[PDB]
Amino acid sequence: EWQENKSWNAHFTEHKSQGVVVLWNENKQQGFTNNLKRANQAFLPASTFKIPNSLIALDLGVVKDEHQVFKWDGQTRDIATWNRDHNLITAMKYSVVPVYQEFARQIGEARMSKMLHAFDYGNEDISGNVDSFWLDGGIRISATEQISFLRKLYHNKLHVSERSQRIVKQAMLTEANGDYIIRAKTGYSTRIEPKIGWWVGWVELDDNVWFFAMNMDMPTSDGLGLRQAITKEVLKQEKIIP
Ligand SMILES: O=C(O)c1cccc(-c2ccccn2)c1
Repeated sequence: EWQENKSWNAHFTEHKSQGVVVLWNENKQQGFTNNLKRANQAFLPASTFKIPNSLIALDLGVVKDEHQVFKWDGQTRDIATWNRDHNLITAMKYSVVPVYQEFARQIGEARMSKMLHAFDYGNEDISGNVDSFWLDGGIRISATEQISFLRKLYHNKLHVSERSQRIVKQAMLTEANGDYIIRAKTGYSTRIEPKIGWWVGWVELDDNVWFFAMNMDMPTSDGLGLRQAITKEVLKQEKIIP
């Protein structure tokens, strides 16, 4: 069952913004959100798509393992951290689009389409260019649909090998301390309106797991830090993390 708490809207409006946070308590099988409608509205996944893309690349052998080096192609781009060699871990960490565009080209349209259907991922629609459809093509996914997909990944239930799923969860590692572990991926969609930022993932505790998926209006890049900051403030308010 689902509960809506409209008072949580203050986390976004206090920053002159609008968005949705969706939380899922795995032990209790209960969900919570500030806005049930927006929780089910589908947006471009943008760099959150690097989760399924990594899985497919690993399972087909396009990527050998998390140490394989993807050499910079020598084209200077405006994100300094993209102008260097990467492996799967650093490509995830710095959301290196051109590395994942090469993954998608080697995966190919037919295998990509099949695998997203097998994952039940969003609207499963890869219309557009095979190396950019998650940025400006036809694929869409909602916050609740992100949760459904992430829960399968957590439980090793996606239709790829256990190894592929373990490696991607390693690459999602974002934060860890004595109190919790966060595995997550950010996203920033700008090529189609409305411009939004994403943060999706989960929080591991000693005896429970809380899945989360959030998106928020993002008219400029100045607010990107709000994706993680707001989410962690909700988690702290609900006493999930200290
Ligand atoms: O948060 C994001 O989704 C995002 C979007 C665009 C660029 C970068 C970035 C900046 C510095 C180093 C690496 N990547 C991150």
